[PDB]
Amino acid sequence: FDRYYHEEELESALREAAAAGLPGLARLFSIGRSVEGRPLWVLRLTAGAAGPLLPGRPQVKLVGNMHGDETVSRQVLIYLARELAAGYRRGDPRLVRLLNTTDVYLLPSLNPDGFERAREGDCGFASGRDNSRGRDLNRSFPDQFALDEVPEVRALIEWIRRNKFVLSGNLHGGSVVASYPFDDSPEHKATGIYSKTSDDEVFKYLAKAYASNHPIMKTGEPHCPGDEDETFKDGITNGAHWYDVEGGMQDYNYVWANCFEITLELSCCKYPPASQLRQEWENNRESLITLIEKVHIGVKGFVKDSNATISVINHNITTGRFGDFYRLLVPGTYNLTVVLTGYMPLTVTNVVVKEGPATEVDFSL
Amino acid sequence: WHCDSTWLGDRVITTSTRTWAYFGYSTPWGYFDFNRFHCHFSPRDWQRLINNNWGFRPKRLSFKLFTDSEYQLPYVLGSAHQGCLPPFPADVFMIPQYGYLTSFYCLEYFPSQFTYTFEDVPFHSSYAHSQSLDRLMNPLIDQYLYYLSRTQTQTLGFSQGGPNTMANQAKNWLPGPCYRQQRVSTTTGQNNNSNFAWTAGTKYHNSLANPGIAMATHKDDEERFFPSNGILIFGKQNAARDNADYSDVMLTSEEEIKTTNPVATEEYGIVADNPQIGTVNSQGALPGMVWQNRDVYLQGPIWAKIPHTDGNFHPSPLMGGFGLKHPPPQILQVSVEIEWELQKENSKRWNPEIQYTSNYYKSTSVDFAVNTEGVYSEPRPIGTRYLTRNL
Amino acid sequence: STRTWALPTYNNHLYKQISNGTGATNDNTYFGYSTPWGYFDFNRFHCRPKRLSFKLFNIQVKEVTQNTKTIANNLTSTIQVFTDSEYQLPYVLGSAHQGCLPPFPADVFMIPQYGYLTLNNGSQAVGRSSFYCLEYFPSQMLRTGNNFQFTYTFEDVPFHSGPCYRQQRVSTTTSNFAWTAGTKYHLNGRNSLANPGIAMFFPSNGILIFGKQNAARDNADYSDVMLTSEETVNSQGALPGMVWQNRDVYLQGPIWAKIPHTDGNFHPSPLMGGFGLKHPPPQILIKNTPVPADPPTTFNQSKLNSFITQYSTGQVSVDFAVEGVYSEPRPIGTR
Amino acid sequence: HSQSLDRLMNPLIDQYLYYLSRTQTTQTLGFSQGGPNTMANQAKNWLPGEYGIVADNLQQQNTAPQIGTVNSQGALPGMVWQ
Amino acid sequence: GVGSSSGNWHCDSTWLGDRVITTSTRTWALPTYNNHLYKQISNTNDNTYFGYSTPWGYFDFNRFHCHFSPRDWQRLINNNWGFRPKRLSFKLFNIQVKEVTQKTIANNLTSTIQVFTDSEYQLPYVLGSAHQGCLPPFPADVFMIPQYGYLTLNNGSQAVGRSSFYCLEYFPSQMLRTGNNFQFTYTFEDVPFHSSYAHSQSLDRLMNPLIDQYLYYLSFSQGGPNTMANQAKNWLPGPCYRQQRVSTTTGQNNNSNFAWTAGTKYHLNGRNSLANPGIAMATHKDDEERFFPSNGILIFGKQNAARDNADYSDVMLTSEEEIKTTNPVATEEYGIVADIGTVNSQGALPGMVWQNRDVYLQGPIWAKIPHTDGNFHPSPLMGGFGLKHPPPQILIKNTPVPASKLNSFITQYSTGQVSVEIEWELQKENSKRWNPEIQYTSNYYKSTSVDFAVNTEGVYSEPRPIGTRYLTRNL
Amino acid sequence: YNNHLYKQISNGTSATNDNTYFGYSTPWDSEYQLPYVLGSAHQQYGYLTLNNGSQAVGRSSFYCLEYFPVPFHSGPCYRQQAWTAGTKYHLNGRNSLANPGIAMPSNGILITVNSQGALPGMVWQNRDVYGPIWAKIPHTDGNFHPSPLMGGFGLKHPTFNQSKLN
Amino acid sequence: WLGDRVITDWQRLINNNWGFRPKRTFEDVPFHSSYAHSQSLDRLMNPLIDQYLYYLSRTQTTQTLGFSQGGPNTMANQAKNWLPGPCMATHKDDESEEEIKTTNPVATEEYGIVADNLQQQNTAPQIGTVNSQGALPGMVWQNRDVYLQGPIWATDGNFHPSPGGFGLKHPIEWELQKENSKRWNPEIQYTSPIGTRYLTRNL
Repeated sequence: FDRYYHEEELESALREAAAAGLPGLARLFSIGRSVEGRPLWVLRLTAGAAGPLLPGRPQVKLVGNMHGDETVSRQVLIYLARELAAGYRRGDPRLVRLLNTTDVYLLPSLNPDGFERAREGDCGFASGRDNSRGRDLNRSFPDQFALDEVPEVRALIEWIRRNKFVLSGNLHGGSVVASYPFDDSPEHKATGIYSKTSDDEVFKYLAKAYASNHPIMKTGEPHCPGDEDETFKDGITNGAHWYDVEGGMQDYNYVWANCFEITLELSCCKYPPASQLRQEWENNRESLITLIEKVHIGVKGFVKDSNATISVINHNITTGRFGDFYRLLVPGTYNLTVVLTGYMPLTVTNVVVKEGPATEVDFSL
Repeated sequence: WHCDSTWLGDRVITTSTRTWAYFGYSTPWGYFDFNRFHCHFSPRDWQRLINNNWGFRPKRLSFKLFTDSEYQLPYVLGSAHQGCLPPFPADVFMIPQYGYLTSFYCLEYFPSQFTYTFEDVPFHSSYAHSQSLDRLMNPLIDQYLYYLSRTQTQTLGFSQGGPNTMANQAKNWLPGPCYRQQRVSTTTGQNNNSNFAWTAGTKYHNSLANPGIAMATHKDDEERFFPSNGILIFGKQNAARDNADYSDVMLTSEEEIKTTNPVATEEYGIVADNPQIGTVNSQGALPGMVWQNRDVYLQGPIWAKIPHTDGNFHPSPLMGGFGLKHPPPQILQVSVEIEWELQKENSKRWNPEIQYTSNYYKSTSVDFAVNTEGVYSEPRPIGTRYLTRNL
Repeated sequence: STRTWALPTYNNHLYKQISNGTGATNDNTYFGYSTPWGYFDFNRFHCRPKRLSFKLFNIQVKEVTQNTKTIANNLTSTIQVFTDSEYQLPYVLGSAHQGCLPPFPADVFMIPQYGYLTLNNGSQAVGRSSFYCLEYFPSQMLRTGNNFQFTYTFEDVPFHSGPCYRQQRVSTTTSNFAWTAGTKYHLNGRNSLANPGIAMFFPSNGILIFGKQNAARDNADYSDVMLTSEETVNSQGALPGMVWQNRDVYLQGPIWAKIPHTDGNFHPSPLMGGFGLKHPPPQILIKNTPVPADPPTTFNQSKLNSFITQYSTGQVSVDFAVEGVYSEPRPIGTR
Repeated sequence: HSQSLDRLMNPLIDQYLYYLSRTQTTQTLGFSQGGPNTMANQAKNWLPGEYGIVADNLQQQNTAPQIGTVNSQGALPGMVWQ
Repeated sequence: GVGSSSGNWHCDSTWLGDRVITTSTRTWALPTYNNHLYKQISNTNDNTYFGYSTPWGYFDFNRFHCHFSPRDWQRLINNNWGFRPKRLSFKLFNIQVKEVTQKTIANNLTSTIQVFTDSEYQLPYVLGSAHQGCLPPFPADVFMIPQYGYLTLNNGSQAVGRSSFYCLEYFPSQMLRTGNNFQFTYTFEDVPFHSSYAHSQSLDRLMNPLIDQYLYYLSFSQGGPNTMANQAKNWLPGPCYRQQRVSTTTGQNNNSNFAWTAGTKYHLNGRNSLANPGIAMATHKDDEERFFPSNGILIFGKQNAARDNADYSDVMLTSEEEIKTTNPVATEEYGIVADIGTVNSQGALPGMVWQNRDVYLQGPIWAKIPHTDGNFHPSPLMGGFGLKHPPPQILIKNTPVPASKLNSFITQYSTGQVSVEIEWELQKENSKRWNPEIQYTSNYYKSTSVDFAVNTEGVYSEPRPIGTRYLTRNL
Repeated sequence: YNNHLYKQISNGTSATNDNTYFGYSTPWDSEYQLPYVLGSAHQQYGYLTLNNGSQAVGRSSFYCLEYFPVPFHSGPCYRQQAWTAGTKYHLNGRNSLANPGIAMPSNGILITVNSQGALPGMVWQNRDVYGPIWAKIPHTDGNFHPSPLMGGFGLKHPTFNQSKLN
Repeated sequence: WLGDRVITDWQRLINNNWGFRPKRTFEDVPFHSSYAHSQSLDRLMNPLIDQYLYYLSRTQTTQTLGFSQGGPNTMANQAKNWLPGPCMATHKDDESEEEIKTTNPVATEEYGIVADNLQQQNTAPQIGTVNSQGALPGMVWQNRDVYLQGPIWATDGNFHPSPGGFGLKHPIEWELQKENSKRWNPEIQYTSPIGTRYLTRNL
């Protein structure tokens, strides 16, 4: 399979992947329309518009082709949908438990207009980087440190606010590295400044989990034209530490939502020729799956009476419509305080996270 | 051997010397052709001409080595044929054979250096408008002319055309005529999965209307889309005779005239069918329309003979160039020296304009130069519309 | 025809980029510049032609102060006036804009601000976009004792006295189809209304509609406006043999328009009616010379931001009766 | 006229200008030089004074490129007639 | 006449043959400096000075954008091998003198302003030091006249016996009311053309790459196409004064504040001064655009850039890479001699050639050659034309109007229009080069605002520093 | 020469950096518009231009030659001493041997301070002539004593087919 | 003493003239600068107006890249058009050819500091003190003063052929250069080895 699916093709390929699994598993919908009216196709995969939200299943999204000429993400997301469906039909136990315990959202192309304006063989050493209105989708989200001109960004924002995404990663091009959030800094210096989060180590762990499984990223050296041998230790990096980006989407995802997002630069050739795409799939498949599995780390549970805020780390998260909460954490002891307005709180301390599956706890307020 | 360009005042005299060797007839005669621009202009000279002039036109040529000075022979030039003087002076070219279509014209019936003087011809617009035809108004002052803006609360409402309702303002001119062309993407996957090169081609009854009337290649942010047969497509060096790959050819882009001319792939506009609406795909000449001609290129034809018909409308060649009632006569070591009258630009624009420049970054071989094996190549078709004017 | 004019300080002596992208659908997107200059327009008939003489005299430049609005003559202040006789500026005249000389001589009118448009991709400019600094022109400066004057000679334009582009049928004897069912032309993916289109109970947008005195800027009722009347194949281009008339000129309509400098045009007569001129009367640009307030006593590299609030009056030379309000009851045709 | 408007070229010499000759191999983009054999596809400078065929729609991957017959045609640049 | 304008607005550029006449008019405001007083000013040992601040303002048009519009600059650099100023006419007209009181402003018709030109160069020449206060790049901008002040010999923050005090009121000056105008014409001396070109051949590659040499070198072998670094050569690269290499990629620099401690400077009067920008040398070698000499380049400021501690994004670096064909790289040694040793600061040697520093649209135009016994290549190091008799300083002051010497004066400022019209001579570009040259062009792609144009708030900004060397010549 | 062809010639690392070049070999000038190759003491016309390795830059010029119609001859120091220890100068990351160098050795003849530039009041002689006669002074803004270091006089002005026939 | 000519006293010559040169028949020799500069080469700028040119001033916030405008306070960091003479003044302040300390570097001390190595993340920048500096473009200097007891006058190529004294290709009436200076404060005169630089000029 080596073909760049364009408009229409996208929907056809996504629905072919949906039919490539059991019925009732996949739902392909649109979170909005681009400037030219191209739908923003999103495929939802889970056992059982977007349909009802299943209990005990964290929401995971992977928004690719967010820059128009960074299109390895688009094809690897399409192949990820196809592989998930094929594994679910074939009885792939790993993918079976993944789909049973995770509500995976895949967004192959956030900027279809820019993808259409992209030209084959352009490695990016404009080429459709912006939407058809000329605005960058990565420089349009509200910076923590006009929506009408970016309908794709507004649609993504509404989709995020309508859900309770736990783990996510947007996939990019032009390098091979996993950059974790706070993509900018208050000083807004070009490079060099380290901008850590309250969950800096958790984001480091997620970036490590993706990078170590990537054949190129695990080396920590993209070794690509116009890079000055910019060696990223461990294959991971911080946002402002790599280069300044004002209004990045992962920063909004972290600050304005419960989402934990890491930008994944899969390849340094932005629009590789079709022949290489197969290789790109084998370069990313496992890592992608790995990232989804990493949603099952930390603490998970429900808050029930006998939108509750969970506090650990100056980053609080809220519960879902079912009261479920998922806080991504690494092994160790944490002090979880649950606070609901009008419900006098509960500080359950000594919550111990073990490596692998997330720790369970049910709160009665 | 005279081969150089002398720039004197508003004139440029370019001389070039080269070494040389349906029903109709094929004569044994060979004909001399120098109807391509690169036969006279070096890429440096073409850059110098197009970066500093709002127009140019030939004045007179001198050709030294019979000629059909009365044009009694079928004028075969101007059909964009091969056999032209090579762009590279060191190249030795073979004289193309002379043949015509139909009337037997025996060439030795004619009696066998010379100088020809070009008739007064309009300057070629070596500029692209900095204003759009629908944006000639003042973006600060409303119009005193009202337009019907409302029809139901069923009622009748009129509004003054202003900066916000800019598309509703009354206007004095219309875009050029349209003869709609089928749209083809350079991104191949975006096209239909059928061979519609001929079946869906825009043709006149069934000769193909290639390249048709001068219309913009694409609108904004659509450089991948081009009219199916509405643009000039030049051949890259050592391109295939037929069935050439897209990377083996160079497509010209006429979007510089998108500010006055309609897009070649899109309709001219909407009229009233009866409240049904009809879409006009082909639009003839209307009062008040203005349109730019097709751009000339360093590789493109220079002139073409206007057919000796009873009438014509805007007799400018559809391939670009200068429409001449009496073009340079057919000529049945060679030095051709042509003089061009330049139109010097007088622009008060503050910001710098767009000039043609060679890419700074490293290249394996210099563009518009010879490669390792001594083969001269033109890497891209250099346009002529780089400076800017106002409508 | 002599009128008393007043010119204020536009944009605080600032050239301002203006833009409008996508309400404000793509057909209404524009990019351009608003200049601190006003311009003189006498392109309406109530303000063939052979020549004109333009004079600009009796200039008073008055500074206004607020505390108490006190207006005092500034005898040493100048105004810059120039005519782009080489047509090097975007010719915004001929677009039927307001700010022209009033039909009634006794009226004192406000000089419209000069702004121009340029190539745009939405609210966003392109490389071919041109920025014109009107201060980059030789402009004559005038104090209270100076007068400006020039003369212009019209070229040989034909005397003022069929191809088809079908319009929509609209009845004055009453869905909203003004824009949807209107007759428009497509240009660069921007549907622009063909008003009044080629010369042809009125068509949807194929006529000139003037406004009576005290008429709403938008959604004006039919009784508040005056329609002009010029009494299968739907679009017919020029064929060999058809003859047609031009749209009539009116006492309130435009006089001329600039034929765009283009490779080709067909019957270059303005669609609004009037005279198509390759070199129309040059647009006359007039501005109050900026008069700074007191700068600090320590040098500052930044441009001066505090100016004296100032304006300038002067005289300009180049039914149907008056609470002192002059009105034109009906549009007067020529034929 | 002893010549027709679409036969003003050389029946012996190929053109240096290419035209889109192939679109489907799957999808592709093939270009060919106008020649004596493919003389109708060859580039011209003039048009006649069913006038011809134009494109009605904008072809996409699924929309077939339907065409339209021009029964009445107005004046166009580079159009000659007797 | 109070009610009649003294002059008109002349902003234009006439391109006639090999001459370009650029005239530019601006609106200026001159306040009362130092309250009509000459004030002695004085001040680490490297930054010590003594001098006088005068109540006089001076007109500055030493920046190229004061006369050349960006389109004019493009037209000049894209078509000409060189240019030099030929003459200038300076006019000062439409003068208003106003008094502000506690607050309102009123015309003072009877008040005068003193304007003169230091045509005999008897005053300290403060122009050519790349100071602010020049005519604005944008004609619509109204500018403040900079205050005149000069320095003198100092021993720390104290004067010496040879310290010179200059009373600018001792000069003959023309007094102008609202009806008067000032004007003078100055003729530039014979100055070499500024090289508005970049060499298309490197100095070490001037030989025929097909024919061997008849001169042998100690290998013994003959210089040939293969071993070409060994061929006999007639010329050497220009002199070098090595600079510290700083990477725009801030992660590639040392983690120390070496800007002053490790910067390249010269020692004079026991007082180290930064050799900025130093002698003309290549900013970097090829494929090394991220490196620049620590203080060996001209660094202009973007619009709204901070005066102190402006980040790299707020400034624009100028690169002298186009003289890498002849000038040795600033950050890298001149060569290797025997003792082997590495030569870092090389003086002038017979047979060496070197290109001068480029001039920029935002950069200086000229500088006064100091009146010294000797000088080697008297060309300004920041670029431009070295003039023994440059355009004279035009000093302007508001004549005090009093309200022991009188101390209280009427708080008074002045405004007016200033026109400078410079005629420059051009070198026509006459090259047989076949491939197209490199021209300066604006970016074609869509941009939120037009470069070298006003923004939505009415602020004119120059996005990048436009060089001057775009066309090519052979060595 | 070259079978009447202009052949692009070059040399990169895949020799050494100091010997990299790019230019054109022609099959072969009163205004001095061609690259002046005389004065380099050579034993066919070919010229060099700007290069970055074996490949040219955008500033490189291609010249088609078919596109064409002092004081009487009788001390600064740059110390001399085969290649590693040789006295060489540096220009654009390319060590070039300073042979013969300034007139006064490993590369100093025609076959403490060690490098002293010009100072006021110091005198020197030019290298003798045996040998080259003249050399073109490069057209440059500045030059100090523009004499040829190799010796001589520094002169400021010293069936049809479209394919080309083979 | 007749106008600009004197036919041969030393005090009168040095106290009232900017330069002098022998006439007879001497060839045209440049006027010997009999004046000490009233301005120093590093202090030719306006002490009230900042420079529009920026200079690197800051490298540690970690690693940063900071630029500042040359001003009256950061005066040594300002961009300058000229360099001192090659390395010549006898001594610096409070330590005879001292009149030329404004333009010529001190003889007993270095010309300046250049960069020695090429810095990276791991190599600290190194400095090299230049002791013998040759001719550089844009550098200016004064000649050694003549004295009442000193000498008057004294190849294929030479650089600035000045002895102290007059550099004559072919080695008494002296043409003088009348001082025309609007210096306000009284000048320094010789009063009772007699130097020659007593009057002052600007650079």
